Amino acid sequence: QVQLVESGGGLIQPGGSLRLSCAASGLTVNRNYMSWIRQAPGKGLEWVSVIYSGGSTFYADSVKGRFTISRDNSKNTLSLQMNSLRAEDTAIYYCARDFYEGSFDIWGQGTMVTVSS
Amino acid sequence: NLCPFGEVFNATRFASVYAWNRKRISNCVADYSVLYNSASFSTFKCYGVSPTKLNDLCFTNVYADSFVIRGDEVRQIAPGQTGKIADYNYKLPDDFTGCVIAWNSNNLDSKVGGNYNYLYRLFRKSNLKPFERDISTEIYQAGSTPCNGVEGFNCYFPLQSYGFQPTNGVGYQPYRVVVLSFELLH
Amino acid sequence: SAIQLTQSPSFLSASIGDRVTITCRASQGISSYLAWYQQKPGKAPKLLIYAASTLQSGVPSRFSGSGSGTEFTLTISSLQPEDFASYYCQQLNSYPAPVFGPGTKVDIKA
Ligand SMILES: *[C@@H]1O[C@H](CO[C@@H]2O[C@@H](C)[C@@H](O)[C@@H](O)[C@@H]2O)[C@@H](O[C@@H]2O[C@H](CO)[C@@H](O)[C@H](O)[C@H]2NC(C)=O)[C@H](O)[C@H]1NC(C)=O
Ligand code: PRO
Ligand code: PRO
Ligand code: PRO
Ligand code: PRO
Ligand SMILES: [Cl-]
Ligand SMILES: [Cl-]
Repeated sequence: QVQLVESGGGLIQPGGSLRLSCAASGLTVNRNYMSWIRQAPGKGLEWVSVIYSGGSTFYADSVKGRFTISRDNSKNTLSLQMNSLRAEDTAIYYCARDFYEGSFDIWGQGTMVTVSS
Repeated sequence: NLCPFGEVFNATRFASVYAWNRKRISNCVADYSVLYNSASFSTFKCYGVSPTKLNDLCFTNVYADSFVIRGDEVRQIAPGQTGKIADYNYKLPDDFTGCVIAWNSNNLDSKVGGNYNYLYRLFRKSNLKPFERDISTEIYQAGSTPCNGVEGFNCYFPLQSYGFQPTNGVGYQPYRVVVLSFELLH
Repeated sequence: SAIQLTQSPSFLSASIGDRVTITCRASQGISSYLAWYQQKPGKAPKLLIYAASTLQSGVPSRFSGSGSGTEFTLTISSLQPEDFASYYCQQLNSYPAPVFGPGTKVDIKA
């Protein structure tokens, strides 16, 4: 019943932009801590951004000023606008719901972002 | 007569940040220079006023708000800040005029097996207006299905405890905060 | 002056039925603010433990967590074939941003 479904990944040149979408069901986006978490191929987990239910947003330093998180209350969706992309931004991007101080109990299958040389 | 600042700072126990305590102060001569010169304050930041040039200033009402938060959360007790505390527990207006005072209280507000006395609000649908105060305990509904008072999946109790253990890092240690909002005039 | 997580060992290979313990260390006391995740390759992480020792629903009982302060352990009492994966700890209620452990990969040999 409950699931998150990422979409929008692809292959992009450096300095190009990309926009990701996370369709929720069984869970209301604007009522939750919704974060984006990425994982570079072969490396560890790196939190990217979060948006509070109240609307506050926060970002990792490595994406500050280049990434923008948003939500669509109408379509129960979470979005990540990724601008000025760099090679170190190549990763699988996951949206997840925080239910306790960072505990991500629900994840999506991810979407693959690749920044060509 | 003197203002009851001893009752504010030297109080035996402070309130939880979600139920922050407010005490009005009026009809009393107040000594402020002693407060600023006191080295017992980790944080003493004033907004809209010089801290030294304070004894020579008259204001109608002076409200003193006190509570307890983490060390790392003290930076949220400031004008135009966002975060768990500023959004859902205690909000200061952009045009705030006053001072924020904080000091480490690990020796008082931390117990060996953790101190679960001090709470904070983790879930709230929308932000607090400046100086708003929410003390409701209704199950936060995170999904479409209503909770009907039964906690569970998508059905979260809104308040969480700090659990102050004396071995926590300073950023996770309890600090006591006092916020002095002034009512300035001409 | 931020808090950092270390995870040991980095890599370990064991056999079916083995009792496996993984350590996560915080650079400063963080009480019980921790979560453990399992990530099989090409799949999204799965929450195993949160608040240092609370087992997530649906997670098999052989997984368990413990520790408080700076030392945290994840324990698989009896390794199963499907248990091969990387394992991440995570600093909960962390400021300014959530911190993840570097991960512990677990392989399975004879
Ligand atoms: C908050 O209290 C301190 C200390 O209070 C002292 O110890 C208490 C147990 C009680 O016995 C009080 O009556 C004591 O004064 C105050 O700092 C003291 O200030 C007085 C003069 O005002 C001085 O003689 C003491 O030496 C000081 N004590 C210390 C330890 O420095 C402080 O003024 C109080 N703050 C407010 C706002 O009232
Ligand atoms: O619907 C639920 O409650 C469970 C929780 C994990 C995924 N599905
Ligand atoms: O305002 C309050 O609730 C604080 C708590 C201890 C006594 N006074
Ligand atoms: O930020 C301000 O306006 C001053 C400087 C630090 C304390 N108050
Ligand atoms: O940030 C901290 O940990 C404390 C409180 C403010 C100044 N030092
Ligand atoms: Cl940004
Ligand atoms: Cl200061």
